[PDB]
Amino acid sequence: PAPELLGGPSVFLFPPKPKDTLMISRTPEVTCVVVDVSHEDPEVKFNWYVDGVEVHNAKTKPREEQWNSTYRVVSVLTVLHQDWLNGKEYKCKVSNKALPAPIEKTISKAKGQPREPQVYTLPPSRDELTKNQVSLTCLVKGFYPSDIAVEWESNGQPENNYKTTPPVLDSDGSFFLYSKLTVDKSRWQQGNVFSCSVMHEALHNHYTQKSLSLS
Amino acid sequence: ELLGGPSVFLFPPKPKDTLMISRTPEVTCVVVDVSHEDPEVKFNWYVDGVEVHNAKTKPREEQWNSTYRVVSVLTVLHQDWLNGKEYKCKVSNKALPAPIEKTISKAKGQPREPQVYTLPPSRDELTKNQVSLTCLVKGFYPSDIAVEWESNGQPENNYKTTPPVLDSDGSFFLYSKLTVDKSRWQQGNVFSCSVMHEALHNHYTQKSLSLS
Ligand SMILES: *[C@@H]1O[C@H](CO)[C@@H](O[C@@H]2O[C@H](CO)[C@@H](O[C@@H]3O[C@H](CO[C@H]4O[C@H](CO)[C@@H](O)[C@H](O)[C@@H]4O[C@@H]4O[C@H](CO)[C@@H](O[C@@H]5O[C@H](CO)[C@H](O)[C@H](O)[C@H]5O)[C@H](O)[C@H]4NC(C)=O)[C@@H](O)[C@H](O[C@H]4O[C@H](CO)[C@@H](O)[C@H](O)[C@@H]4O[C@@H]4O[C@H](CO)[C@@H](O)[C@H](O)[C@H]4NC(C)=O)[C@@H]3O)[C@H](O)[C@H]2NC(C)=O)[C@H](O)[C@H]1NC(C)=O
Ligand SMILES: *[C@@H]1O[C@H](CO)[C@@H](O[C@@H]2O[C@H](CO)[C@@H](O[C@@H]3O[C@H](CO[C@H]4O[C@H](CO)[C@@H](O)[C@H](O)[C@@H]4O[C@@H]4O[C@H](CO)[C@@H](O)[C@H](O)[C@H]4NC(C)=O)[C@@H](O)[C@H](O[C@H]4O[C@H](CO)[C@@H](O)[C@H](O)[C@@H]4O[C@@H]4O[C@H](CO)[C@@H](O)[C@H](O)[C@H]4NC(C)=O)[C@@H]3O)[C@H](O)[C@H]2NC(C)=O)[C@H](O)[C@H]1NC(C)=O
Ligand SMILES: [Cl-]
Repeated sequence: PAPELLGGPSVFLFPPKPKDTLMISRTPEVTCVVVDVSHEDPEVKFNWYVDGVEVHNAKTKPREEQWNSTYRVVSVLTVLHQDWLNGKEYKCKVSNKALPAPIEKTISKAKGQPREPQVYTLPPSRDELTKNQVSLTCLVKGFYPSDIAVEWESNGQPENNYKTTPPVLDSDGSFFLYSKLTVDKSRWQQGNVFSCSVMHEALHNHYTQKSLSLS
Repeated sequence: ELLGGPSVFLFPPKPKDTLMISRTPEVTCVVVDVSHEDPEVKFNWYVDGVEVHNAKTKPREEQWNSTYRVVSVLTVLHQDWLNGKEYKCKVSNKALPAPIEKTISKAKGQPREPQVYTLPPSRDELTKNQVSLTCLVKGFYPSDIAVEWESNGQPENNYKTTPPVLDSDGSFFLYSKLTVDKSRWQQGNVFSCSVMHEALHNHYTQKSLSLS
């Protein structure tokens, strides 16, 4: 059955994916999400502002039934790459009948001097070579803001069998992370060059790439 | 949902404490939003269902927001927690229509032995004043672990360890990074990544790393 929701809906406002802001070929988005919307008063009205000035290009998604008999209602505003990076503030305003006033939320990029990531690749431990799979390692560090993207490639083709860590606040107020790519030991032993690819605003052309292979 | 009354939060012990026998692990039961009007709080502590006493409860402390906070701390037997015994805090108070019960215990699932490998700095980094010594730990379960860096029997200062990340096989890995001055590296001192996990012989293993 439906819960009581005495407080009405609530808003959450997410930023663009870091890759999207950085590659001009891609489409960056802010995403305003309203939850705890009732069946009785399910209309949500959205107003979007950039640095105070209103914009109308938002896309209006259909509402979605959740497991608790409330609606999840989203508006999505595409944005320009330079604006976000320049730190324009993106304000979502939400108006629903079950509230006494509109709820406003804002999101900009983190403030603070951006810092270039230093990218280092590290081969497998001597002790891991007994295993059938090995761990190739990419360390990204001394970067700010935390917004970053990392993938792997070999010989022109993407390698997808990796996991990257969340960024970690280092002790000089920069961030670091480790990505780890698991590959078959043969592909390593054959002499194939794998590559860490890192994307971040402080990097030249938002892109750098370190390679790594048997020696 | 329970609306209008004190609230209860139950905390597990530090992993490092559950593992080493020299240390004393504790389950901590915090009660907040206790009024001055009804400030008396009764703690009942159950193990697997068996009521237990010997929990050391501290006197209530006045909070900035003018509520009271109260804490009861159960000491736990290292073995008990690992064998996975359930721990229960029952909080009674007049303001509460019915008393509040919380339970916690070690995460369920088959324990799995971490592997630990140490990675010297990348050649590229040998340019810098400081450098990164990297300890990769993976294949472990549950996610509760403890990782430290050492040299000459003493803990190293400037290191940071990522949170556990869930690998594709249902195990976790992390990475721990130690920073040092290059000189210490090249004069070829020795550094040690220590790891404490439930599923290692003596809940401990360490691996060294030195210039070569
Ligand atoms: C008046 O003022 C009061 C104080 O200012 C204020 O009290 C606060 O009320 C908050 C709620 O209203 C309460 O918020 C909870 O916070 C939980 C996390 O608390 C820890 O982390 C905080 C920092 O982030 C610390 O400040 C806290 O003190 C606490 O820190 C931990 O403390 C323990 C014990 O002290 C300690 O463990 C012990 O360590 C020692 C070492 O000395 C020993 O080794 C012992 O062995 C060991 O036990 C920890 O080290 C320490 N951790 C630190 C410092 O990091 C948070 O978990 C709660 O969130 C959950 O529940 C809410 C429901 O409210 C959910 O909305 C939320 O999503 C979380 O939900 C849970 O998630 C689980 C995991 O995902 C999930 O499995 C569960 O299903 C789910 N539900 C649960 C568990 O029910 C919550 O936010 C805050 O702690 C209170 N502050 C204090 C100091 O108690 C009060 O509100 C004010 N009142 C008014 C009216 O204004
Ligand atoms: C009924 O049913 C509903 C369906 O489940 C349920 O909805 C859920 O409601 C909760 C709130 O109760 C809401 O939780 C919030 O989640 C935020 C993160 O959401 C992410 O990640 C989760 C999983 O991690 C996803 O499921 C979400 O969908 C969302 O995914 C992102 O979505 C966007 C848009 O699609 C994508 O672009 C992203 O890629 C995608 N991410 C991922 C990983 O997939 C979380 O941030 C919120 O926490 C903050 O507010 C809390 C308030 O409850 C604070 O306690 C908490 O501290 C956080 O505070 C913030 O802290 C920041 C950093 O520390 C600060 O910078 C901020 O200033 C500060 N902000 C605030 C507001 O405090 C929050 O936990 C779920 O998102 C939501 N489910 C969905 C699907 O949206 C209803 O609640 C149910 N209700 C009832 C009554 O039963
Ligand atoms: Cl905790």
